[PDB]
Amino acid sequence: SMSVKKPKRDDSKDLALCSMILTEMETHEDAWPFLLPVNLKLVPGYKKVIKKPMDFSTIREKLSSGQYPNLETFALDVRLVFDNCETFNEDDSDIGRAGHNMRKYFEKKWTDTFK
Ligand SMILES: CC(=O)Nc1ccc(C(=O)O)cc1
Repeated sequence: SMSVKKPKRDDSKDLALCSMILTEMETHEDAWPFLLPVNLKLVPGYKKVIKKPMDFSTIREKLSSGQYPNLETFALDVRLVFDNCETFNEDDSDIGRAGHNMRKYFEKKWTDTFK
């Protein structure tokens, strides 16, 4: 409260660390469904069903241009990618499997880097 501060995280390295994590996701061999935005013109149903599309290149642009206020808003966008993937794809599809794999991969990096 007013004039009563908790000790808080050293967050000075967060930008560099999120960038490193994003690089590792960009270079994962199962990253191919998530590298670019889904083509809303050519993929039936996607525009109407998926209210907030998100992909790695869009996250990269936002990270490079100061559009994440903190590391949690960054993690929300990464999770959005995989949440969207689960909404639109069968768990047994290649893309569905890719999504589950990448989520697991991300969350371990996240825990190991910040928790
Ligand atoms: C990220 C993502 O789900 N993208 C896509 C793209 C295209 C298809 C399809 O054509 O079936 C399915 C899923």
